[PDB]
Amino acid sequence: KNNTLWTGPKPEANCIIEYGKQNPDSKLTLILVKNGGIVNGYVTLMGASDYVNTLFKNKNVSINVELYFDATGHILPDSSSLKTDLELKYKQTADFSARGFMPSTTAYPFVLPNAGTHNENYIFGQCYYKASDGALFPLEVTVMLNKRLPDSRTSYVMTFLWSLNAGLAPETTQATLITSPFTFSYIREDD
Amino acid sequence: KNNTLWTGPKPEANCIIEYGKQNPDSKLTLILVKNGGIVNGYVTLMGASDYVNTLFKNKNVSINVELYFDATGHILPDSSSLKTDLELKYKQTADFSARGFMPSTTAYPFVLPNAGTHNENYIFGQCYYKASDGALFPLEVTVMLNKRLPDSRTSYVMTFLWSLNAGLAPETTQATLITSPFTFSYIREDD
Amino acid sequence: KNNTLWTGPKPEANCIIEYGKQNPDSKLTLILVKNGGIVNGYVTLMGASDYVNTLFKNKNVSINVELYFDATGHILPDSSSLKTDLELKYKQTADFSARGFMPSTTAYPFVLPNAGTHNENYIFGQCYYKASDGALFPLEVTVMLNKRLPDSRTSYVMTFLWSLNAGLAPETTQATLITSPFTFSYIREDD
Repeated sequence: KNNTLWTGPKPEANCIIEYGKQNPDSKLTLILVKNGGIVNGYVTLMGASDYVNTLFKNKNVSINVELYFDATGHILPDSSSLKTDLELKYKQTADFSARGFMPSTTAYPFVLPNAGTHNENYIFGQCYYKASDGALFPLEVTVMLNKRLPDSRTSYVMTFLWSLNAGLAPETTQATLITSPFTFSYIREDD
Repeated sequence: KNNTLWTGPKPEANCIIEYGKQNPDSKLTLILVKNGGIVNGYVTLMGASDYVNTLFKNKNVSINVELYFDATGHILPDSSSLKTDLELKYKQTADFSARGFMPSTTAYPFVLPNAGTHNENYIFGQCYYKASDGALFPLEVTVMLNKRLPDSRTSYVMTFLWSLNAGLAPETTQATLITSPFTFSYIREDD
Repeated sequence: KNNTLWTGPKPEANCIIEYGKQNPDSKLTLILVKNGGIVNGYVTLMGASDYVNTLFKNKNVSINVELYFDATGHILPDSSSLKTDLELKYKQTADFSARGFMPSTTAYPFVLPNAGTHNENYIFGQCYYKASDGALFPLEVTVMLNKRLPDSRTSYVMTFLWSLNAGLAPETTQATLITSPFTFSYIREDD
C-alpha cells in the first residue's frame, strides 16, 4: 500500500491560475488512485484570490492547469501550475517512485505533430459551477495526457481545461470559485 | 475485504420517497466500494408505489433521498429515507464498523446552517430516465456530503437529489420509475 | 492481483463494426477492472477502415458493438463484434476463469424475450468525438447488460451503442474515428 497519490483532502493554496503570478491563487485538490491497470482520478479547484474569484463575472471563462512530471512521477514545480508535489497517502517518505500513477505512454504517447491529427490523448467530460443565486452551469472539461513534450526534464504531462461559454455571466459579485468534482480514469504506466 | 458496503444487488422496497408515508415505496440500490483514499459509489432508484410511479406525469419533478449515519457508519433509520441498514458483502461479528466508507469530515465538513454556503460539499452530475415511448430524459443529480446536521445523533450525511425539468412530461400514464445508474467518487474517512 | 481483464492498451484491429464484413475494421479498447463488488470499465473505439473512418461524414450515426460471453467469461467470437478474447493483464493462458468480471445476472437479469421494457438493464452516458477541425460533438452512449441472449450458447451480454444526431456533419472527408474514453461501473458476478 501506497495506492493513493494526492494533494491532501483540503490543501492550502497550491496552484497558480493567473499567468505570471508568483504565488498560489487557488487550491487544487487532485487524487490519483490505482485500480488494476487504470488510475481513477478526482479533481476540484477552489479559487483563493480576488482575480480567480471574479472570473465568473464574465460569460466566457477558461481555466487552465498544466502538470509536468519527471521520470519518477514527481511534479516539476517550475513549469507546472501546481507548485507542491503530490504525496502518498500512506507514507511519511518523500523517498518514493510514483511512475505507476502516471499516464501510460503506450496508450497516450508523446508525438511530434507532423501533419495529421493525434486525438488519442484526450478525455472529455463535464463538471459544474453552482452560482450565488443557485443556478448551476455546466463546465466543459478537457484532460490531455502526454502528447506534447515541452522540454527535456519532462516525462509525463497531465493538463486540465475547464470552460464555460454561457448566455449570461453566472455572477455579478466576487464569489468563491469552486469546480464540482470531476472524475476520470486512464491507463497507467507500470510501477 | 470489508471493502464493499451496500443494499444488495436487487433490493426489495427499502426506501421512502413520499412525504409522510410510513412504509417503503421505492427500491434504492446503493453500493459504496473503497478504492485507496476514495469511495466509488453507484446508485439507482426504482419506484414501487403508484405515487412514485406517476411522478413523471409532470414535467418538473424533484426526488429526494436522505441518508444519515451514526459514528460507526450505520444508517439511522428513523430520520433516513432508507429504512434498512447497509451491509458488508461478507457477514458480521458485532455487525461492524463502516466508518471508513463515510464521506470525510475534513474534505466535506459540517458547517453552520447558513444559506448557499459551502458548495464544496456537493457533487453534481447527470443520469437518465428512459420513458415508456423510448425518449431519454436527463436527470440532474446532486449529492450532498455532510454539510448540514439534521439532529444531534448523526455523524455523517449523504443525500441524493434527482431533478427533471422537461419541456413536456415524460409520461401520460403510470410507469415504473427507474433512474439509470449514477456513479460518483468522494474522499473517505479513515477506517 | 489478477483484477484487470482487457484488450491491452493499444490493440491491433480486433472488432467488426460494418455489417457483414469478415475481418476487423476497428480497434476496440476495453478494460474491466474489479473493485470490490463492482467492475470499473473503460471503453474507446478507433476506426481502422475507410468505411468506419467516413461514418462521421453523416450527421446521424449509430455504432454498435456486441459482446457475448460464455459461462467462464470468455468471448464467443463468432457472434461478438470483438474477435479476440480479452486477456488478464497478468497471465498467459486460458488457465483463467473470468466469470467474476461479468455483469451480475442478479442485478441485470435475463428476462423473457419480448415481454416488457426492463430499463434496469441499461447504463446511459455520454462521450465525445473531436472532429478534424477541432469541434467537439457529444455522443450518446447506451450500455446493455444481459437482458436478452443471441443464441443458447451465451451466458453474459454487454453491448455498446454510440449515437450522434448532429445539426450538421462533423466531417466532410475521411478522418480517424475515435470515441473519447467512456467510463462506467456495474455490479459484478461472483468469482
